[PDB]
Amino acid sequence: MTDEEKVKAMRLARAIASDISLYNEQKIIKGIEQDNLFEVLKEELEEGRELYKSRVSQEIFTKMNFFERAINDIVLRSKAHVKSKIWGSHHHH
Repeated sequence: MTDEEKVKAMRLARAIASDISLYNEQKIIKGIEQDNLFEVLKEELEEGRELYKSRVSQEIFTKMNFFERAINDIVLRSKAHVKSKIWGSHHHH
């Protein structure tokens, strides 16, 4: 594995993860509200992982965890974002 292959793979993992966030916004809001985000995102996550797999080396896919790391980041950011907007929507004048 080269540093350049690792950079491209991390960039792809992050792009897939933010695609999932951007194009499923309403589903993600409800999933965070109902504590079933991974349930509601099941098909997107699996299709995203398969896309990632087709575009990186077997070595990167099996030994690195770039896809998992990128999904975890987007889930943490989404939880903070959605809870903050919900809080704001009933704490304003």
